[PDB]
Amino acid sequence: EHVIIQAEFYLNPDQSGEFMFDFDGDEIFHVDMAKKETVWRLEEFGRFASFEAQGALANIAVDKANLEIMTKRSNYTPITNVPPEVTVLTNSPVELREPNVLICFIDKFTPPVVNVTWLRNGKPVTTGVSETVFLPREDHLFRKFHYLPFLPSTEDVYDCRVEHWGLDEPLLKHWEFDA
Amino acid sequence: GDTRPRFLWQLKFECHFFNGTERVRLLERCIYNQEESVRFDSDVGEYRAVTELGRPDAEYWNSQKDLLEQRRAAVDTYCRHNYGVGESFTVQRRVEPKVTVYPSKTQPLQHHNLLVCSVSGFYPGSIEVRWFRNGQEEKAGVVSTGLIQNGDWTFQTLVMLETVPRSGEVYTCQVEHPSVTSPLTVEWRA
Amino acid sequence: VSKMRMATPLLMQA
Repeated sequence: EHVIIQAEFYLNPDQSGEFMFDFDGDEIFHVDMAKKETVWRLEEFGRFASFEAQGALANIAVDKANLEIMTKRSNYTPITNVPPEVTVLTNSPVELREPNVLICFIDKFTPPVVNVTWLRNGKPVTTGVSETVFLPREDHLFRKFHYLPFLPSTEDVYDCRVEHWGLDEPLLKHWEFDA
Repeated sequence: GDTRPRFLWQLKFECHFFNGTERVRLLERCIYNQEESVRFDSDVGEYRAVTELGRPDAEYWNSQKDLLEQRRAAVDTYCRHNYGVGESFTVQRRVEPKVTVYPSKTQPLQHHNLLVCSVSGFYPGSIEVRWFRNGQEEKAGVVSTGLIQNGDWTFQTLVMLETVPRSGEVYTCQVEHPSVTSPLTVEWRA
Repeated sequence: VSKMRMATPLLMQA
C-alpha cells in the first residue's frame, strides 16, 4: 500500500493556511501562501513535476469560509490544546568533530502553531538551521521537524526550546555529547 | 495576552494505492478541531456524516448527484494521474542504508553491554535487521528504537543487542532492504 | 503527466 495525501488546513483567529502534498508520511511539496509558489521538499522533485500553486489559494479561501461556518455550527466550540512530544537526535551516529545534523522532532500536537529556537551553550542559533511545515497525522494532530547542522564536540551542549499553548512553560530538550 | 479560542479546519484527500494503480481508494475527509465530521469514501460512492456536526454537509453535498459523479471519477482523473506523475521519485525512490556497529558503552570485556547496530539514511522505511552471535541468529535481548522518520525522505533505526561479550566472539548485524541485492552485513569482534 | 492535479473543496451552505 502507498498513500498520497493532499492536506489543507485553516486556523482562526490566527488566519494561518497550509496546502501540502504527502507521500507515505513524507512531504512532496507545499505552497508558500505569501509568495504564491510551489516549494518542493527535495528540490530534485521540481525537475520531474510541477504544480499550479495559484490553485492552492483558491482552496484555502473556501477552507476559511467553511471553517467559520463550522465554528458557528459548533456553537463556537474551540480546539483543545494538545502539547507536543519533543525529541532531539542526530541523523547519524556522532563522531567527534565530524559533520552531523541535530534533529528537533516535534510530534503529536495541535493547533499547528509553535515557536522553536535552537540554543547552543544557552544562546540562539540561526545560521544553517531549517525547518519543515506542519505534517499531517492519522489522528489529525501534527508533526514538525527542525534541523541544525553541526560539528560534534565535548565542549558544546544544545537545547531545542519549544513553545506551544498546550505547555505551561517553554520546553527545553537537551542534547550534548558525553565522553 | 492573546488568549482567544482557536478554531481549526482540516481537509484531507487521501489516495490509497494497492498493488500500484491496480486497486485505488479515495478518502476525502473533513476534520474540525480534532473531530472528523464528514467523509467521502470511493468504496461507498457518497458522503457520510462521521459525526452529527457533519450531517448537514453530507446531506447538502449528496443532494448534488453531478458532484458525486465527479468525486467517483476522481479515482482516475486525480488519484491515478498523480500516482504516475510522482511515481518516479517517490514509489521508485531507493536510498541505501549506512550500517554501523558499535558497543553502547566502553566496557572491559565480560561485562554486560549493548551492541548497537545503527542503520541510518535509508529509503523506503521497509527494513529487516538481524543480530548474530558466531553465525547463530539471536532473537532474545533485542531492544529497538523502531522506525524513525527524519523528515527528509530518509529513515533511521537502532537495533541493540544485550550481550556479555567474550574475547574471541564475533557479532554480525545483517540488514535487508529494498535498496540492496544482497543483505548488508557488519561484524564486530570482541 | 506531468503536473500535479488538486481536488477542489466543496462549499457549505449558509
